[PDB]
Amino acid sequence: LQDRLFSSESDNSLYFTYSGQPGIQNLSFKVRSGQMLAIIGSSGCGRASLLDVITGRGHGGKIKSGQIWINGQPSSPQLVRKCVAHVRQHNQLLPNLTVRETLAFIAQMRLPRTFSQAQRDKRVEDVIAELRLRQCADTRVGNMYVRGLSGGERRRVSIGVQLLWNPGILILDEPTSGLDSFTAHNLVKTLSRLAKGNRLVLISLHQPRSDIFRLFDLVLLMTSGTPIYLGAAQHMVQYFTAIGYPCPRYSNPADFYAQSLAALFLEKVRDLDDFLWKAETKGAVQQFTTLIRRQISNDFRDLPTLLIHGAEACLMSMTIGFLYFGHGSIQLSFMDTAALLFMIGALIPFNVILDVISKCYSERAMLYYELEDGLYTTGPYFFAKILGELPEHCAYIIIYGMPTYWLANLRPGLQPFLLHFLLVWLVVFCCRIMALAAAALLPTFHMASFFSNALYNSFYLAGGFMINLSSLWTVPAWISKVSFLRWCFEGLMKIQFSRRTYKMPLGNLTIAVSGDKILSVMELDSYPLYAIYLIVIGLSGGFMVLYYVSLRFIKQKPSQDW
Amino acid sequence: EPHSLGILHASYSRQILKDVSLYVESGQIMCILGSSGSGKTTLLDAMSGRLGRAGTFLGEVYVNGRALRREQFQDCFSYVLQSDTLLSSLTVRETLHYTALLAIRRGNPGSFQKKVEAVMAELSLSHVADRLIGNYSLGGISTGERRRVSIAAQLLQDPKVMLFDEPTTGLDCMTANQIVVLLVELARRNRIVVLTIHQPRSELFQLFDKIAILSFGELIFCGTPAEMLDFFNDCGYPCPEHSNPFDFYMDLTSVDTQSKEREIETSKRVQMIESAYKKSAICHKTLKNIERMKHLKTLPMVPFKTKDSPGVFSKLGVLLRRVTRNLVRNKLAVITRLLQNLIMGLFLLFFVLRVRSNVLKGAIQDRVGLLYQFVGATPYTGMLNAVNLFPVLRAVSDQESQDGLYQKWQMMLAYALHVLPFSVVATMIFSSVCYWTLGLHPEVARFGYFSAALLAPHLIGEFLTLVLLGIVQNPNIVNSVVALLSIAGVLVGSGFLRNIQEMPIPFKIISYFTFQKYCSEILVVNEFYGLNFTCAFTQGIQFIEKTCPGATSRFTMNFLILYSFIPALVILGIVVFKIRDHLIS
Repeated sequence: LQDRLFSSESDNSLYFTYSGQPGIQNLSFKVRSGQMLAIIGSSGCGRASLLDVITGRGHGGKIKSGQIWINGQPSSPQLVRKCVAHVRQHNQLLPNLTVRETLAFIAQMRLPRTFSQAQRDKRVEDVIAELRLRQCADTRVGNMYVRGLSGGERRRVSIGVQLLWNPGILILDEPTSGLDSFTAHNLVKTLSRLAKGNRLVLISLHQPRSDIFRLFDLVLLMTSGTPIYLGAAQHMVQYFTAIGYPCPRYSNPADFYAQSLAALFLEKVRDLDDFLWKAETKGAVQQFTTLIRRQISNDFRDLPTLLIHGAEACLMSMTIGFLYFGHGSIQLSFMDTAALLFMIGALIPFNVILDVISKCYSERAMLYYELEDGLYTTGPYFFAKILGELPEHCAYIIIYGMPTYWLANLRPGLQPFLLHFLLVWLVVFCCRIMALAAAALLPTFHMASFFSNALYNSFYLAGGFMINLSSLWTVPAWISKVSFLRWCFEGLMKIQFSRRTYKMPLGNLTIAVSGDKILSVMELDSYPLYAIYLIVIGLSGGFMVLYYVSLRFIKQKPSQDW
Repeated sequence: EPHSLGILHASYSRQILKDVSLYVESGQIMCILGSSGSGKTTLLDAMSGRLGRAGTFLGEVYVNGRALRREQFQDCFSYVLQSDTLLSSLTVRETLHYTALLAIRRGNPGSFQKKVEAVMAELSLSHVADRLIGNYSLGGISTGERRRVSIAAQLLQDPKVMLFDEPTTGLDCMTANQIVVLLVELARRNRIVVLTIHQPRSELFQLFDKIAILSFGELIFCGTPAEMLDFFNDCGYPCPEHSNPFDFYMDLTSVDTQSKEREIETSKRVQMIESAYKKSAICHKTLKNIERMKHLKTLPMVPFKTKDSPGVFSKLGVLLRRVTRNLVRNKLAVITRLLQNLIMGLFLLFFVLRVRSNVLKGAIQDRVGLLYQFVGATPYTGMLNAVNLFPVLRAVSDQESQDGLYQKWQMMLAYALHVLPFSVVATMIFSSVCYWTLGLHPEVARFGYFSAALLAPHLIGEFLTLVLLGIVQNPNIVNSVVALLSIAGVLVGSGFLRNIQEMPIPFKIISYFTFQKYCSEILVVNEFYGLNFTCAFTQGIQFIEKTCPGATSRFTMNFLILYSFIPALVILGIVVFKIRDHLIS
């Protein structure tokens, strides 16, 4: 097995006193910038929890007893995210980027403004080559659905994501799980390699089996929230020869599980040792760009989704259009032409909602980004995504909004077209934000995708066409003023079909004389040509603020749903 | 009392299983460990008859005198899957009562349960017998215990030869062992037991009559643990203490590919280790024993597994009683079936208020929208119903039918059959409340019609969604699509939004193919037969004509057609499901 080491830097280590949590019982630690400690506890002893407790992030029900100390200080959720690197079982790497990229792009956010570019570039490689991601270098990462990349490698990459501050501590949750024993060795030995540097390494392996066992430096074996005992690889074999060991394996015993003045001196001494233990020890803008670059890159190198969305919109436009086809014998019936103008607005929601809820919700990444500290929300991500979609969203709109217009023969030339389009734009865009807000604040794809479809089914009724508007409770009467679906319709209607423009409404033989009067007769002259843009861009505001809040104050956490 | 289960030179196709051969007697246990490359699972599945594919199955299996024939496997084996999904809102004794009552025709629905008791008490679960089975999260049947029940269902068949896939996997220190035990006990009760075990402990190595290794569908060692601990050292490479004998042996047994170097080298090793006891005395011996059983006729001299599980006509009747039982003992669910439809009508009622009819200001236009929404929601409620409830039943039909209990459609029929009551109440709840509050021509009869006109769509949604849920297997897609369907539908297929008669060529054709049309053109006529609005238009017919002129007269029929769809959909369903048993292996 080939080569030794290209990274390492120093310093911190780790320290404990009598813990307890609903599941834990009186721990005490040796953890020293160079040892690797494998926690080899039973199946769910607060074991996969343990590391998360040590970070501060506790599932179980908050700690009962204890004290936690790092290198030479207390513990703190604000502290840990500056010292310690955590590697989960969960991977959250963007499908369509190369290893080199997925590193560089985090490097640019975690390495300080002061660093040179050559520094970032060389640091990336200085990681890649210590983890021997030799020929993964410029190959895409996410096996998720390109299925063009190894797992054994993938893990090492999501580890690498964390080694870009060459952190003195390193905590890995069950890293082997999934890999083949063949490779497990070759990973855990790389973890040991890392460890030989001035890295402190923490592992948790519930079914480690013998072979991986042999590779442990330090071991901690616990059954259901008590430590059976701490010790090195070899020593354990012997130490439980206070109660006599067997033929099979090292985890068998896991299954089997001041006073005298003499001691008083030892009590003192450990204290004395103990002092010695510590004694030896003793920018947004920039972020923002990065985010949109990475976010936009992947999303653009995703073709499959991208073709669909185009199709997904395209076809609606096609049909809507044909269905109200404005040329040929049949003539658009002002009765009907309103309908279209409403529909073109309050149809696409029922796709787009699900379209963008789907994405935001299939992002948990951001949680781990929040907690790990990659991104703010001050000038940072709230802007990250809202702009990130935009270019897609423009095509998405244009593909959906132009053809309909022509098919259904709306007012000629140009000016109207663009006022039309431009509104559809702000309507749909308002709607995207609405979704984002809905999604970020609620807590489940299904849930957000309810709140949304209720909030939408509630706006279409308010919309002019399907219910005539004027005649209403105050409760809609007020709401209608807030309904982007309605404003779309009045807008389009005002721009298209009335205004100082003139029409020929007609049945059977007719081709009659009429004008703006029509809209005055319809309750819709109420607000003017150009007000409406402002109303919807304002509406946007409301949702935008709901998104900025829901993000800034409220977590998004993982859901299994879609 | 010695039972005979052997295999000679068995193989499979793209040729994943190669000239394997193995001997077992009743009361023994078989432990198959398969490299991540495996092959193991594939075989175990194969033998239970799960499929018979493009490619082939070489060899033959010798079971207690005679050879097995491909057409009898499922008869003379029993199968326990990698998981054990069970209907989350019943009791153990009920799920078992239904599996049993379905599997066999004998004494009575009272005595059946008594048989059940022997199984529950033989498996030591009598003590939870009559509790909420639960999902692990909902109800608290033990995540260990549930596994147990799954086994129970196979024992109602009274097999003496049992096949268990990965059955330790997905458990804990305590529980795993507890389950393993029970396997072995079954072996104590004069049975044959076969296992495919992924990651077990070092403790359990020593609990197995016969342990045997597969690599890339190629057979290697088979025998007593002691026998392995010897004969593998006959091949060389003794496994030290502090190595996990059970696990270590496998590491050597499988080639793998961290490089071309590690790769080629190892494959040679596993080849040599294979040939080593491909030749060896023991591998002769084991073979001879499978040659022994034909050669001898001895006391057991028999195979065995169940008799008559008949009347298909009768069979699903049970499935219904089960399903209705499920769906009823689930407060969560029921409430919605009945109620949401109403929610629709309230939610509208709240915006629309009552039908202003005095003026024309808010007269036809408020109603058009109303009917529209009903016709384009009452199928939505259908799928909302289906997509949410059905998958469990669908997938349970899947895992169940494979063991051989009821053909895939049986179930889909059943679901489809029970909804009737619920949906039909829903429609009434909805209608009774809303129709009058909105007060759109209220003579009871014409209410009566309006309540039949909106029952159909609310089923059509259900059964369409159903059909699709047999073809498409990822519900949340089905629930997007069916929406798009059942919305698009209304746009083209009720006059309302584009005066159907007036619309351009092709759509016109489409419309005639949608239930929507043949529903709307009811509701419009039913609710306008004749009325008088204050003021464009004036009368009730003058609108009827504008949108759907041939409706007035055709009404009588329209119903005929509107209800026409719902037999079709379900009939089609049957076919989709009848088909679908081939689709997923």
